[PDB]
Amino acid sequence: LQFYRNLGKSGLRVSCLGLGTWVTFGGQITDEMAEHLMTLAYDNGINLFDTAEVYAAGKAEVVLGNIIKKKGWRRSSLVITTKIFWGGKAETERGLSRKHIIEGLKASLERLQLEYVDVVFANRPDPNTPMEETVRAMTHVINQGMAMYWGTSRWSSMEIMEAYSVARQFNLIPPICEQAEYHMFQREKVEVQLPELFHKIGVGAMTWSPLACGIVSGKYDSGIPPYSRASLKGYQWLKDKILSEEGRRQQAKLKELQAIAERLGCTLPQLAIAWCLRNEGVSSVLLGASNAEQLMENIGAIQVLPKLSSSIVHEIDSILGNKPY
Amino acid sequence: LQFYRNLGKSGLRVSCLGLGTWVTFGGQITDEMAEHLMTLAYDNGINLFDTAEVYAAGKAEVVLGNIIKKKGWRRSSLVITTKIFWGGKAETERGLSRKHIIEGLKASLERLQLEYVDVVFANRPDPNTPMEETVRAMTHVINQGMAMYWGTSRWSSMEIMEAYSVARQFNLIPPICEQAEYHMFQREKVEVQLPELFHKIGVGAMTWSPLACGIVSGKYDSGIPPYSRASLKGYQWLKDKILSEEGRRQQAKLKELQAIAERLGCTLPQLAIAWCLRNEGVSSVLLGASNAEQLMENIGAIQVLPKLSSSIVHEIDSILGNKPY
Amino acid sequence: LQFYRNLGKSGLRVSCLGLGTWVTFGGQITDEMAEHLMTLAYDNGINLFDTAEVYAAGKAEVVLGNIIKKKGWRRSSLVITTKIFWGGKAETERGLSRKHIIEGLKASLERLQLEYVDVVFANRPDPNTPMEETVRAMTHVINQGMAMYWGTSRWSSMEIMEAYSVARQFNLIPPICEQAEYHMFQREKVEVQLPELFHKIGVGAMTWSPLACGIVSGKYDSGIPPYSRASLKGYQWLKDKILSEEGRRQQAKLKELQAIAERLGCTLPQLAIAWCLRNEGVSSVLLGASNAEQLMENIGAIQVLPKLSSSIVHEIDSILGNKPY
Amino acid sequence: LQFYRNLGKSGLRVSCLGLGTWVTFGGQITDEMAEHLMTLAYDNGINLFDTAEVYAAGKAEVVLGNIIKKKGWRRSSLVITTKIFWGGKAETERGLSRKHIIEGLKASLERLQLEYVDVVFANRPDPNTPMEETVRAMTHVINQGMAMYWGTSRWSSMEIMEAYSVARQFNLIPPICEQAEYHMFQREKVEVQLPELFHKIGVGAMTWSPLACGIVSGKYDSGIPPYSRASLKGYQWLKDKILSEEGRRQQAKLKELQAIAERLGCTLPQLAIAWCLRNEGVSSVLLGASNAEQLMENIGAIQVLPKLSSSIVHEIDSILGNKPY
Ligand SMILES: NC(=O)C1=CN([C@@H]2O[C@H](COP(=O)(O)OP(=O)(O)OC[C@H]3O[C@@H](n4cnc5c(N)ncnc54)[C@H](OP(=O)(O)O)[C@@H]3O)[C@@H](O)[C@H]2O)C=CC1
Ligand SMILES: NC(=O)C1=CN([C@@H]2O[C@H](COP(=O)(O)OP(=O)(O)OC[C@H]3O[C@@H](n4cnc5c(N)ncnc54)[C@H](OP(=O)(O)O)[C@@H]3O)[C@@H](O)[C@H]2O)C=CC1
Ligand SMILES: NC(=O)C1=CN([C@@H]2O[C@H](COP(=O)(O)OP(=O)(O)OC[C@H]3O[C@@H](n4cnc5c(N)ncnc54)[C@H](OP(=O)(O)O)[C@@H]3O)[C@@H](O)[C@H]2O)C=CC1
Ligand SMILES: NC(=O)C1=CN([C@@H]2O[C@H](COP(=O)(O)OP(=O)(O)OC[C@H]3O[C@@H](n4cnc5c(N)ncnc54)[C@H](OP(=O)(O)O)[C@@H]3O)[C@@H](O)[C@H]2O)C=CC1
Repeated sequence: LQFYRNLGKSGLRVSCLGLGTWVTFGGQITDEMAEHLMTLAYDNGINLFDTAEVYAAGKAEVVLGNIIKKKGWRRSSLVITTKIFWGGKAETERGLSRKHIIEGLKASLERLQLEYVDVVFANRPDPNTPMEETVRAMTHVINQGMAMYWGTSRWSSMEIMEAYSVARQFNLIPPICEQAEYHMFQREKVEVQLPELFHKIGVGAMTWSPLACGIVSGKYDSGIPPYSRASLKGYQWLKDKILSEEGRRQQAKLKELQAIAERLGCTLPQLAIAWCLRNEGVSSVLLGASNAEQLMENIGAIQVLPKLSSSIVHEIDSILGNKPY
Repeated sequence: LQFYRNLGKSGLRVSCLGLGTWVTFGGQITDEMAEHLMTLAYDNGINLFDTAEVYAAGKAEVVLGNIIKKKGWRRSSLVITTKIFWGGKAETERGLSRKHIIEGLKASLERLQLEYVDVVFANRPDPNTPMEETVRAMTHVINQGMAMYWGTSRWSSMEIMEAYSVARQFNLIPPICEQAEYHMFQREKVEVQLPELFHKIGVGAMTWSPLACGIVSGKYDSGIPPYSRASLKGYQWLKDKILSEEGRRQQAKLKELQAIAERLGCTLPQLAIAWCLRNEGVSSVLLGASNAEQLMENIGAIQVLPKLSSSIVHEIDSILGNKPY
Repeated sequence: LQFYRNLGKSGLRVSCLGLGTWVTFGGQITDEMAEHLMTLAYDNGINLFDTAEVYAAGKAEVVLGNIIKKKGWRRSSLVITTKIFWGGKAETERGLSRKHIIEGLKASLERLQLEYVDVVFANRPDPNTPMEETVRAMTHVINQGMAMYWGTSRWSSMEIMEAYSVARQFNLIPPICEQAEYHMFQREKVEVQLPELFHKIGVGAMTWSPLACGIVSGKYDSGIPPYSRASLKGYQWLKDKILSEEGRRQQAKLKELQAIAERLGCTLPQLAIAWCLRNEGVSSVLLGASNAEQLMENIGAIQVLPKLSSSIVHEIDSILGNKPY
Repeated sequence: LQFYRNLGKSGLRVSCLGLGTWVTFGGQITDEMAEHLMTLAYDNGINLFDTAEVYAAGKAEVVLGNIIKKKGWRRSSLVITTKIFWGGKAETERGLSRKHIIEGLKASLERLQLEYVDVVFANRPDPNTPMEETVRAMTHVINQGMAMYWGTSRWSSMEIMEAYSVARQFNLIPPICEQAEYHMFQREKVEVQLPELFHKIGVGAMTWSPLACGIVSGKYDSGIPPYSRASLKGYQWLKDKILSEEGRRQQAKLKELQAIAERLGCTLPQLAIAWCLRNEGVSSVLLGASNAEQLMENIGAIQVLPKLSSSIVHEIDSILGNKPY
């Protein structure tokens, strides 16, 4: 295991684990909790912190920014990343047009109280904006020192390749990373497609929702000590998914996986996370945590890593029976 | 109907209707009226506001800028555009030379009290300036964050193509839009030529003078409630056009069109404007208004849109008998 | 005659006559005189004012800058140009290296109290600096808004072409003008070589020393009312040239030319200057003046222009017997 | 001999001798000593001063910066250079990634109290960073005015060529110089490889450790008046090298060289340094000095230069018996 690795083939070194701020900062948890969670993460070697202009309507960014100024950590020791797409109710306040990328990132930076982010991501694809406009815009903010690199999220392999094509044709800067969902019940893209882009154009993979929003911790049957999101304001969809006919099917397999965990001497959450890092293809996994206990338990997945043999992996595949092909 | 659409093939989303500031702001109407007209427009979904360094010798821009700071609307919810060409009596204070484009836009920005405009247009072609110099200059102000995009106005298809040629040869930024005159008595360019540029190089069309400066409202025989421009200082030309042998010919056809309007249950102005939006090729129509009544009547053209059948259109063509070919 | 014309094929319009500041501003004449000379020039339509970082060790630039702020003329109505090369006694304070072009122009701008000059010239060729470095540097200051265009001076046709080559190969900005010496006794370059560059690469010609530092006014035998430079501090070389065996030869021909002048009803200085403007190839002639009388007499050459027939020109050639071939 | 020469084929003129700041400024010597050493160097024509973000943890840069502001020397008369690579204990605080090059140089500039350095070097190769990212980053800081040129150090010929390749393929700025070790016991690279890069891609050579950290002054057997570094904190390696079986072998040859020195009428240090400048291929030699006596003795090597005949050189080769092939 390598705690720090390159994000894709770029020169940006990130910790294999990062702390995100979705649903948490400026929302579910208190600012005191947030400051505690980031300090723990930072003091434990994590240098990657992800946020977005849409999270808690900018509040997540403000909190994140406040913790950074309050703690006084050197900017050069942090790797801050934020996503852009949804930045307001006005028509021109969403998308990947040059206008919103400039205005959006500028706004996030003000809220974050930072001159620049290390990586600015397109939170998702934009059907209404030509790839050229977007790539120039991304290239622009980087040349303006508002960001060091840029990445994509929820983009198809072809779309990412199109970005690369545009960059090479007009001599702009290619994307260095894709933020994809990755957990035992969402594997195809990261396991089959992303490696392809890594070898062809050096694009790295930063994954999110290691526990499927908490579903994989088993907290909805055999879970670890924490709070509940499925029962949070506006997450009726999450509750539905969990209570769905299939929600029960996966919740059943977790029981079998829970076994392997005990057998390995770690919690289910730790198994699931270390599982995401088995991939050499995954540069870093973004953690989600509402309390210090969950965070440290998760950060413990690092230890579960060496004890993950090929047969243990194959055994996992059989239980999940969804290995990508 | 789509209220918001892309300006050409760019990522900039504009309202199908915009409010201009020619003859009005800083001139014909009072600042109080102006603030009232823009607020109405803004509150009704219009995000496109056009001006020019030449309008009322910069006063139009100042008023526009004052309304924006006074109202406090978010910059990211507005799409401001201004034209450059005539910026002073000095020899070097006019044209499309790098010198005037930089100095001109910089001046408009100061008067507008804005860091940048969304689109900066060349108010007209410049015979004395090489296309390369102009395109570099436009590309320059965009890279300097003084503007997000640039467009042309009163340029020929070939000239616009030449701009595009220059941009692709030296890797500069192509124009995204052409501001052309468009109303029932001026159709050829927008109906026949502009679509060609849209498909070939993604150039969009933003039209102006939907009512031919007021002539199409019939206010010079069967017009709507408002004031008179043809009788304004320096518009002797407009009065002449209206009193011309042909001025009477078109004023005659309006009578026939006025019929269709009543039949449709809308005013002549509404018919004429909704007529301009029938085109999928027209990204947005710039309105001209000296009072709140005219503005709301015009903004009503949106409703007249669905009730505009092909036969109604063909019937219009027969009355006008000028359909482009 | 066209009072204003394009500098080369660029979009920058200049007056056929400009006022320079060599030997004069911050040196030979008083600041009061300078302010008077520029005001006269400006009020008479001249918008071109040339200076250099070397002139009076920067004082010329300071004076020029002071007159501009004091008079309050709009920056957009002026065309300021300065040359760079000799900017200090330190090794790295001279040349056309990126370092000196940046530092040199930045210094001139501070002394001039201006954000930018319209044209920055290389005062002369640099053997110790690669053309690429120089062209990038020039391109750089233009993109940084420190200058609008750049030109060369005392460069050979080949050198200018090499600059153009570099610009097109790396997509940098080509030079738009060459500042060459031009008067009845220095003709070859401007009459034979410069036109070639104008047609091939649009390079314009801005000429200097219309009177050969005063020698052509005949003030050293049959001259106009003024002061003496040949007898100034450090111009022993000028005195020598005038007293040279050839100095007498040319001083003899002036006598014959003086005749043609009277015959035309103008002074010798006016003849000589209007002679420089007969060329369509000369965009502008930089005047040198130590007092208001000389300036207005010179500015009068404009009138002598129409009365300059082909036979009068041919008659001049015979007297000079140095027509270029 | 030419006291000032071009650094490689660039336009940057440097003194054949420069003063470095490794081990000295902010460390071994006092700030008073430092100010004295730089003043001597400056007053003697040296305009080249090298430092690094790693030297004395930034203190070297601070001292250097303080001397510069205190003395008030014109920025345009100095050639400041610093190296980037090791800038902190955090993972992302080292390397040649865009992130560290920007943050690192920005930090050095703050400590140096300067807007820019003349040349920013990569202190060494980075295996974890793609050449493209590095060259863009270097090109970026130059375009941002944080540096005038950039160079490499401890890079292989191939690596330097790869940088050049990247620059020409994406139209970025190539490196102008390589900082290589060079003294009588380290010759291969500077004598055989560097000339190759100079002719092929104009890369110049700036050498360091003319005395092999002091070993060549003979101060460890027959040395000049000064202090001892081999016995300094953390230089156990240097002491070891000197006491090594080979340390004695070279220390033996010095005895023979010491002879030639007396015969030439100069000190061993002077011989060794002037030896480094015999090369037309070496643009400049960076001196190391802990006191004014060493500095002036070294600066004296300039005089030893003319008295260095081919036979004297050949005689040196025989004693060293390591001439490159
Ligand atoms: N680019 C994109 O499209 C997206 C990126 N992301 C990134 O990834 C992060 C999101 O991960 P998220 O998706 O929130 O979640 P995870 O899948 O990592 O689940 C974290 C949630 O699971 C619960 N949990 C965590 N650890 C434990 C534990 N040890 N025991 C029990 N329960 C535990 C908590 O639930 P509770 O709160 O109920 O206590 C917590 O909020 C974000 O911060 C963001 O940066 C996320 C979504 C989209
Ligand atoms: N780029 C270019 O070359 C140009 C661009 N434009 C753009 O378009 C806009 C100009 O439109 P304009 O050309 O002024 O005008 P329109 O053709 O839209 O006519 C508006 C005028 O008609 C009258 N009017 C408007 N609505 C009504 C109504 N409902 N009933 C009766 N009369 C009515 C008013 O006359 P009155 O004032 O007499 O009451 C008003 O000033 C500008 O704001 C500008 O941004 C305009 C010209 C050139
Ligand atoms: N780029 C380059 O390499 C160079 C550019 N230049 C440019 O051109 C200008 C230089 O012109 P300069 O070269 O000074 O001179 P000119 O050839 O135009 O001669 C001007 C001088 O002649 C005398 N004079 C002018 N008008 C009259 C008159 N009507 N009657 C009698 N005597 C008269 C004066 O002499 P006195 O002062 O003795 O009274 C005056 O200083 C500078 O300002 C500079 O901008 C100049 C040199 C090099
Ligand atoms: N880019 C890179 O990788 C590197 C670049 N460099 C550059 O070159 C410089 C380093 O040179 P350095 O490598 O320090 O040394 P040198 O080989 O020039 O040796 C200088 C040392 O030798 C002694 N000395 C110097 N002159 C005399 C003399 N006349 N008589 C007796 N002893 C003398 C002193 O030892 P004492 O202190 O013991 O008195 C002094 O510190 C740095 O300043 C740096 O800028 C250096 C290393 C790496």
